[PDB]
Amino acid sequence: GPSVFLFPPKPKDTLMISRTPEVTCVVVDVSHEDPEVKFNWYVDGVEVHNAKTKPREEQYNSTYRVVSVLTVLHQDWLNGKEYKCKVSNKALPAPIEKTISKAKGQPREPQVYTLPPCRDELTKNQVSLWCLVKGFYPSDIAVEWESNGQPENNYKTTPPVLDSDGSFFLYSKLTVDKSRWQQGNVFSCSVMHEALHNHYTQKSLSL
Amino acid sequence: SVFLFPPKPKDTLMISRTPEVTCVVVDVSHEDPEVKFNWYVDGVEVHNAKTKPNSTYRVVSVLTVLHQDWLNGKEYKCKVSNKALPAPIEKTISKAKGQPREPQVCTLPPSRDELTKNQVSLSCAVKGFYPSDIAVEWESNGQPENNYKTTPPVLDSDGSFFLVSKLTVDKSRWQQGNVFSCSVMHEALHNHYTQKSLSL
Ligand SMILES: *[C@@H]1O[C@H](CO[C@@H]2O[C@@H](C)[C@@H](O)[C@@H](O)[C@@H]2O)[C@@H](O[C@@H]2O[C@H](CO)[C@@H](O[C@@H]3O[C@H](CO[C@@H]4O[C@H](CO)[C@@H](O)[C@H](O)[C@@H]4O[C@@H]4O[C@H](CO)[C@@H](O[C@@H]5O[C@H](CO)[C@H](O)[C@H](O)[C@H]5O)[C@H](O)[C@H]4NC(C)=O)[C@@H](O)[C@H](O[C@@H]4O[C@H](CO)[C@@H](O)[C@H](O)[C@@H]4O[C@@H]4O[C@H](CO)[C@@H](O)[C@H](O)[C@H]4NC(C)=O)[C@@H]3O)[C@H](O)[C@H]2NC(C)=O)[C@H](O)[C@H]1NC(C)=O
Ligand SMILES: *[C@@H]1O[C@H](CO[C@@H]2O[C@@H](C)[C@@H](O)[C@@H](O)[C@@H]2O)[C@@H](O[C@@H]2O[C@H](CO)[C@@H](O[C@@H]3O[C@H](CO)[C@@H](O)[C@H](O[C@@H]4O[C@H](CO)[C@@H](O)[C@H](O)[C@@H]4O[C@@H]4O[C@H](CO)[C@@H](O)[C@H](O)[C@H]4NC(C)=O)[C@@H]3O)[C@H](O)[C@H]2NC(C)=O)[C@H](O)[C@H]1NC(C)=O
Repeated sequence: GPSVFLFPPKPKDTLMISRTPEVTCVVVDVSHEDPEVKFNWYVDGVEVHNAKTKPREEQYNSTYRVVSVLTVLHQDWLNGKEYKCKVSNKALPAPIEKTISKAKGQPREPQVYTLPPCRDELTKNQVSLWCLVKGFYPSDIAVEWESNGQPENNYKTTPPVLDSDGSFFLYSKLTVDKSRWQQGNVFSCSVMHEALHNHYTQKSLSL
Repeated sequence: SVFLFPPKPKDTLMISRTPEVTCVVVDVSHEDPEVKFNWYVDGVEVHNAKTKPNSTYRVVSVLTVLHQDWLNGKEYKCKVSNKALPAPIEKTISKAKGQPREPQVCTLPPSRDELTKNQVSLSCAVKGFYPSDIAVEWESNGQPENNYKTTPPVLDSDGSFFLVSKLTVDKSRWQQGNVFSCSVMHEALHNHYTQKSLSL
């Protein structure tokens, strides 16, 4: 019989006024004999009528996959509203219902710290600046680097990791030329997270 | 359905620990219950696989791999055959091919703003390694440490990897000049080991 899986919005999308956060309801193992899927969508129980449902798509394994997408207000998501996806299909004994919302824990401001390059990489002509971000919850977060107003380029970030007290931490690594460090420039680690004031905080470093 | 798994890094890098794959077969019919295995290494056949002790049973099977075989990325041909299948189904496993690259290892002391908190966060940067198979741990005065978590390896723009491991200690302790130690194990190293250490 069909199964249903229900995905939340991407963290970057929840956290950013210019993006489009969506929950996505995917149904799979839909047969040829009972191919029609019907979706109903609810926000904290009230039916909504403007998800965008995609036509069915046959998969290499000869089952249909049918997907339905609902855009969520930024503030709804963040205020714990719950999104239910109800799926019907003749091959099911009864409709299947899944519900999703932000993680339910008590929210927790992350702590941001910046870290100078290792004293021993101070020779090789590229160095590494490290941003430690920790104690945050939920794990949905967004980290960037920047120098004098401008957004940086070559940095990479670890996913959040579950810490032993139930909170999360990650690190972000940023590579610049030795000479750019040594010239006393200011680098800045930005963190966007629901529990910070104005959903944003920033820490900087140099020599 | 057929899936083929790798050994757990410390197993393959240590001359005495025992490294082991797994061909886990899922979704075997109470209709067609019989399942026959055929693992080859490099397409030549051996038989010394073991076979582990809701709606179905998902039937296991365990092999040991020569340390040298797996470090030389031997191709661990798995082959499962049921009557519910069209052909015989076949997974195929190795460590990642490519030039092995040695990790660079780096300890970092707490941030100065963190000094004002109640416990400190000692950090271990580990970068430039390939393949991603690795193993990190913390010890102080030659004694296992417990309070440490470690990020997964993250892929870097030159195809190499990195991670950081954060060990969390009592505030007072760091200040009593204690030498604390990060230990890393990886194939590309001399002795598949290296310590690096830091203190006040
Ligand atoms: C026939 O094919 C079908 C389609 O498969 C394709 O075709 C075949 C031929 C083959 O080629 C496949 O490779 C092809 O993929 C098969 O459907 C698949 O079925 C399985 C189940 O049988 C599904 O498995 C689940 O998958 C998710 C992981 O979700 C996916 O990641 C996978 C793996 O990377 C990826 O392939 C999928 O596409 C999903 O990716 C995510 O999709 C979403 C939405 O599209 C993306 O989010 C959206 O992104 C947009 C951008 O595009 C926007 O940003 C938007 O905002 C956003 O919403 C998302 O980014 C994308 N992510 C990634 C990384 O790609 C697992 O979560 C899921 O959970 C598991 O559930 C198990 C029970 O089944 C359980 O055992 C596990 O614990 C686990 O987790 C639990 O599950 C609970 C409920 O059961 C949860 O409530 C609970 O939280 C959790 N609990 C615990 C304790 O952990 C499960 O693993 C698979 O997704 C299907 N694939 C697709 C593509 O639909 C079909 O099976 C097959 N049929 C037959 C008979 O063979
Ligand atoms: C009920 O049984 C469940 C499993 O058996 C099932 O039996 C039937 C009911 C039937 O429906 C059948 O289809 C099922 O097989 C138990 O639930 C859980 O099963 C989990 C799988 O969802 C299993 O997770 C494993 O995680 C371990 C890690 O410790 C891995 O060994 C392993 O690998 C992965 O496979 C998943 C597929 O879900 C994939 O998403 C992962 O990323 C990873 O490999 C990936 O494989 C796919 C190949 O298609 C690729 O797309 C990816 O690239 C690849 N990923 C990467 C990073 O390379 C397992 O999945 C759990 O062990 C198990 N749950 C628990 C809680 O133990 C269930 O336990 C049982 N119920 C009860 C009540 O006991």
